[PDB]
Amino acid sequence: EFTQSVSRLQSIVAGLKNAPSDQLINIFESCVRNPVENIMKILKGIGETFCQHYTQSTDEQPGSHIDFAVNRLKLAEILYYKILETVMVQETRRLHGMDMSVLLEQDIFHRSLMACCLEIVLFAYSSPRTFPWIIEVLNLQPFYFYKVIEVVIRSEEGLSRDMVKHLNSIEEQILESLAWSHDSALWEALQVSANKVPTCEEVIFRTGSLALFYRKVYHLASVRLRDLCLKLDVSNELRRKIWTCFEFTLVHCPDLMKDRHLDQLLLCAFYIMAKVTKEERTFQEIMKSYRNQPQANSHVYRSVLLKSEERGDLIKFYNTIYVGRVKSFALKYDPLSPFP
Amino acid sequence: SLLSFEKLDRASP
Repeated sequence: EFTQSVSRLQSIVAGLKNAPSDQLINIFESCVRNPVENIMKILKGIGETFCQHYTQSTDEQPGSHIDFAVNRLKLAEILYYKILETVMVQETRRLHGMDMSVLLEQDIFHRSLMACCLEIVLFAYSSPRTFPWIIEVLNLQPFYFYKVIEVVIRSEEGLSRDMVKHLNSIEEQILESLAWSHDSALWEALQVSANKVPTCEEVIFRTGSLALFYRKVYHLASVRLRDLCLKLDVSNELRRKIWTCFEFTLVHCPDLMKDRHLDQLLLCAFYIMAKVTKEERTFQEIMKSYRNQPQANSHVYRSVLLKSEERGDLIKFYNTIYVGRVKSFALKYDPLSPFP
Repeated sequence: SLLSFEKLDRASP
């Protein structure tokens, strides 16, 4: 009589507990610096903050009972200790019998794993507290957080396809918008890199936080270009020409992404390289064809940041902000970047 | 050259 996702969650945590197992404890104690007490501080901190936000109402989200909060939290903790053990056991240093103290002392990894466990639980129960509610509450940078998602998916095989689909979609949210906000640690990472934005060829062939991020971004945008180039079949020659203008705005106009959506720049790219090329001026016709994509929503092309200071639509964003920046690159097409 | 101004069809209904 339980839902499939809730039943699946039962089978996963069955017989386990919200404390580290004996194997995990052995792995903690083999470290020169034993993480166990710091790991407990973090879960206790996250736990208190979670319950506080869970039980306190806002305009958007009504607060709920503390009994349910503890239930959700206890369940997430159980997942955390199961997944952490699996992660540590399968680690290369573990198999080679090397000290893991450095790996286990990174706070951002433990905070992210615990938040992702909370998100799995909330999703299983079809919580009204919708991502990114959990990382907002816990003060987690999207730019740091998303990295844990791949780890979770590969480290827990008991996750249903639906759980896995959801985790992939919240990763896409981070890549398309959330990691690009003005307060994001992304801009800090770009800054220490001397504002050098990795090109497609460079990360698709580096390997820092920046490169791994842009690798994901470039992969996501290419998939969302391909499908849209299956709308008007275009040609695989032009799908490269359009991928070039989009890469140009990412690398040489990174500010245009700030507080914006990846698809806004990809669509704006589309219309322009069409109009300057033999295959030409495919109109907002592709916007209706953009609606077919899973992540497509009205607010994307209806509501676009201009300056902030009001907020206009995609075509106003384009002619105000975009052409000014992208014209002189695009006009020259009266090189080509490789398409993944 | 270049701006193509237009009106987004008033929507979604």
